[PDB]
Amino acid sequence: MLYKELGRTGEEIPALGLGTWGIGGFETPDYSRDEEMVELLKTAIKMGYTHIDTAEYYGGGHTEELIGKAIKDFRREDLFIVSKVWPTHLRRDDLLRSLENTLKRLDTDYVDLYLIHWPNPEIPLEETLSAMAEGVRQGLIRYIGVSNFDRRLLEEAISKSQEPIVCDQVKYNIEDRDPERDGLLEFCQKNGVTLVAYSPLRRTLLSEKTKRTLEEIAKNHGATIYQIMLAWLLAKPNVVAIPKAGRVEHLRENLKATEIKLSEEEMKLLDSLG
Ligand SMILES: NC(=O)c1ccc[n+]([C@@H]2O[C@H](COP(=O)([O-])OP(=O)(O)OC[C@H]3O[C@@H](n4cnc5c(N)ncnc54)[C@H](OP(=O)(O)O)[C@@H]3O)[C@@H](O)[C@H]2O)c1
Ligand SMILES: [Cl-]
Ligand SMILES: [Cl-]
Repeated sequence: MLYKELGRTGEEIPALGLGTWGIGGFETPDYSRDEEMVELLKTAIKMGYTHIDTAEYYGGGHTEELIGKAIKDFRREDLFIVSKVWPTHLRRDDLLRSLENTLKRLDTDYVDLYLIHWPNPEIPLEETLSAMAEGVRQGLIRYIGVSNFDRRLLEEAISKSQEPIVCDQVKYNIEDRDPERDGLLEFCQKNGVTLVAYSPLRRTLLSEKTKRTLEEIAKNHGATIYQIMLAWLLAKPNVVAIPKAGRVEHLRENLKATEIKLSEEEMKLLDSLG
């Protein structure tokens, strides 16, 4: 498991997180596979996936309840648990209520990282960030960040926040280059913000031409095209990745990707696919 520093915190986190979207349902709760999902989370954690990415929205809250059971087999302080507040809850009272309920479902006293899940232009960012700072001051949150914020909105959040914005969680993979084109990655790299890439395998939806290039590189490394997609992200300063892995084979495979060393020419070829 590769580690990288979170923001400028002097703290290192696993550079692969465990994405939990789908676990225990999608937009609504799914109870039908609870024991199997808890077992999957424990296995991921024991394998070294101690960075866990979830949200109050996941499974209508049930994802957090499944995570809450799974973590009971481990030392809370060994885990880096990330949760997120949905855009309808960014006013002060709703945000603190959401946080508290997230802590009840996770059955834990704090989250390591709390994110604005999506921006809501109707709710002033200063109100939202002050509410989050109240959570930090009460010991409910160790660090705060944002998600789905473009560069300009990240700059605005940094200007309105009493607490450091340690990360921005955005879609980034071998075909989705919005963070590059926006200056967001470069901004993060120069300002001590960790860019957390979600859908880093693009949910396995690639084109034929990307495929041809990934296949040559994977062959040379004895790897799958998905391992190369992850190695590519992880080779970039300030980039951490949150793949969803719902099976043990994928959890093992994705962990091995943290050992791939791409050459400079490989990086250049891969950069050029977008
Ligand atoms: N901030 C946000 O708004 C936001 C938005 C979307 C997602 N996220 C977070 O980021 C996570 C990742 O996003 P994502 O699930 O959309 O995309 P992803 O991780 O790129 O795609 C997951 C898909 O790839 C498969 N997979 C994983 N490892 C694989 C491997 N080695 N080979 C082949 N397939 C593999 C999974 O299959 P199996 O499950 O069958 O292994 C699953 O179908 C989410 O769980 C969530 O925590 C955040
Ligand atoms: Cl939305
Ligand atoms: Cl994974």
